[PDB]
This record gives sequence, C-alpha cells and structure tokens, in this order.
Amino acid sequence: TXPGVTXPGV
Amino acid sequence: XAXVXAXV
DNA sequence: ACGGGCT
DNA sequence: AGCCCCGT
Ligand SMILES: *C(=O)c1cnc2ccccc2n1
Ligand SMILES: *C(=O)c1cnc2ccccc2n1
Repeated sequence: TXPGVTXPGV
Repeated sequence: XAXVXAXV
C-alpha cells in the first residue's frame, strides 16, 4: 500500500 | 478491464 | 483474457 | 512491511 503501509493499487 | 496490477 | 507499484 | 485490491 502507500507509499507506505504504491496504492493499492498504482 | 480494470487497471489497478495488469491492464487488459 | 490479468498480474504492480515506493515510502 | 503493505487502508493488496478488479473490472469491460
Ligand atoms: C476487465 O474488465 C477484466 C475482467 N476480468 C478479467 C479476468 C481475467 C483476466 C482479465 C480480466 N479483465
Ligand atoms: C495487479 O497485477 C493485480 C493483481 N491482483 C489483484 C487481486 C485483486 C484485485 C486487483 C489485483 N490486481
């Protein structure tokens, strides 16, 4: 995910 | 059809 | 019939 | 390490 914790999604 | 990781 | 990107 | 998920 994120960045951070790319996306989702992208 | 969606593109979120592949985009077909 | 389809796998992707940075904090 | 990850509110990781999606339709035409
Ligand atoms: C696009 O709308 C779409 C929907 N379902 C799929 C299933 C498998 C491969 C690609 C697909 N694309
Ligand atoms: C993109 O490569 C990708 C892969 N797996 C998925 C699962 C559920 C929703 C979206 C997805 N996208």
